[PDB]
Amino acid sequence: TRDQNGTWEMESNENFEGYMKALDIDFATRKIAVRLTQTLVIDQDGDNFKFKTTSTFRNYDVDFTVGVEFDEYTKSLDNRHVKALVTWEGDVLVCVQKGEKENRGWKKWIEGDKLYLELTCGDQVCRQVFKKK
Amino acid sequence: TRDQNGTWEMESNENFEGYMKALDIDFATRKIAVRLTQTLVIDQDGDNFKFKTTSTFRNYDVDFTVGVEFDEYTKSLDNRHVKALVTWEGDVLVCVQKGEKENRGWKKWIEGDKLYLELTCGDQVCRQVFKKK
Repeated sequence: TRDQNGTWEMESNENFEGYMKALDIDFATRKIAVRLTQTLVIDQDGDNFKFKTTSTFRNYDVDFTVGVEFDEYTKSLDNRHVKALVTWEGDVLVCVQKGEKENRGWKKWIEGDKLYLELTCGDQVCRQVFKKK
Repeated sequence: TRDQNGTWEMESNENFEGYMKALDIDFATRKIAVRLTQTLVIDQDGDNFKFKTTSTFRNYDVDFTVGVEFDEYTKSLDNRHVKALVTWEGDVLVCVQKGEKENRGWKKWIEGDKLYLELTCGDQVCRQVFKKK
């Protein structure tokens, strides 16, 4: 069958490291790329192809209870150990990540249909906005 | 509202570069991480939270017609210019990527409900298998 239409979800990827190395892809890209999974959407009409490709990485779960301090290794990030405490301030979910970094934590809250997340470390603030699906 | 349940799809991400830099994340990780979009699935029961996070990157489209040579800049990979020719060999879709790299190309075919992709460059072969969704 020459009909390759569909959404295709990568189940295995063998020797992507060697292929990328043969293409002179640099070390630090290869270390990340080998952890990705790819989804391939093929829209084919006769001999006309459109290929659409998204690469995905599942991050480490986080489970916690508000008010119960917990140990967190930030493996998706800087891979440091912190002691996280999540509390409510009104409807704002507030987390302090005690550890090497000063003023490290985050705040999470809903407004309308958007979820706001503010990450802080040192004098830096990163503001993320999410839409509900 | 303290109910943060849902699937949440990142719409914006401001100063992730500075936050990651404050965490001493290395240059080449930061260059990739700033191109990601995150999807956050929150399962919340009272004050028990489970956070599940997937990071996604949309790659460059590829549109072609079998038998019609086309120019391809491999921006998702090594960012080289190749002249790609895609032909059928039976039900196997065969692509030669003429350019600097010797023996560069790929083969794509279906078997059952799986799509097989073999990437080649030099003496290296990378074998990918996809499941239909």
